[PDB]
Amino acid sequence: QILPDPSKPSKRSFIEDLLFNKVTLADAGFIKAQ
Amino acid sequence: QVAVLYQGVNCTEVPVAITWRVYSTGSNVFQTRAGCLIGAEH
Ligand SMILES: *[C@@H]1O[C@H](CO)[C@@H](O)[C@H](O)[C@H]1NC(C)=O
Repeated sequence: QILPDPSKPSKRSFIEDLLFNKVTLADAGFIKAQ
Repeated sequence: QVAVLYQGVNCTEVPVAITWRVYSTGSNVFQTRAGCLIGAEH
């Protein structure tokens, strides 16, 4: 549950996925509301 | 020698940037998530 999971585009573990879903970014910004 | 990064631009509109336009000749224009890089070989 903490080692990488090869079956994802980003080689993230399970708990890392949970953590990345719990936090919701605001006005992140990319190459293109701003 | 130098390279130029127009940052935050999908460089289809940069060919007409606006003084100097020596570099737009290019032939090695490259597109990165930070912008468009001109004068550097990939
Ligand atoms: C940049 O513009 C072209 C056409 O103007 C478009 O096809 C391309 O998807 C754009 N770049 C991105 C990252 O969307």
